[PDB]
Amino acid sequence: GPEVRFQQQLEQLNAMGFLNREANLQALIATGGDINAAIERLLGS
Amino acid sequence: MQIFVKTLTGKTITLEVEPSDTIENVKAKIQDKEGIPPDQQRLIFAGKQLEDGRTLSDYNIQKESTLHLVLRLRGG
Repeated sequence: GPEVRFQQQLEQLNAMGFLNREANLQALIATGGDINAAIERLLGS
Repeated sequence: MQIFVKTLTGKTITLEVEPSDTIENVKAKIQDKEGIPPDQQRLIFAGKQLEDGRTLSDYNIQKESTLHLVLRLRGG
């Protein structure tokens, strides 16, 4: 399934210093796997 | 001196800089070379925001150093 997109995007976020898989998962699930609308949530929204 | 700007990561580019130059002028160099307004940009030093600190000398940013650049499209 497309879960591989979400998983690899948690690592693109890991490189920036977002060192948590669960917060990164919820930030992408809140969009459907759009990462730029996920990054602003990890910044605090 | 010269640093590895990671633009969302994947794209890593060298940027030539002076330590005493302003982070305002670094935002302007990004803006005018890559065609993107500074409001869309955020500079991420290992999860910390670069803001209110003034220059690369103020933070003691140096050489061959891996500053992340987050950029925000207004949807699509």
